[PDB]
Amino acid sequence: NNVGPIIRAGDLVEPVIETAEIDNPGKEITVEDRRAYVRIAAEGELILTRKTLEEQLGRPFNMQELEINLASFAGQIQADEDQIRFYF
Repeated sequence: NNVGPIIRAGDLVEPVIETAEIDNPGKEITVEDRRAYVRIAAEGELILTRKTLEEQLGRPFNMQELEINLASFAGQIQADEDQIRFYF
């Protein structure tokens, strides 16, 4: 039921956690830090938008950069230039 990105450890992780919080109002976010990588999860669906991620980074951002840094993920994906949606 839990879905979301598994990201390689590094400087992108914290703005993605923040994005998961901002872009999924009213949902519990779980973060499992496995050191080399981090799983971020919500129940049912997890959305990360380009606009919010770009704001949390403080510099220009395109969804391609997040996608290349996904080591893995849970759920199904719908994605475009504006957001990615992980969903059951």
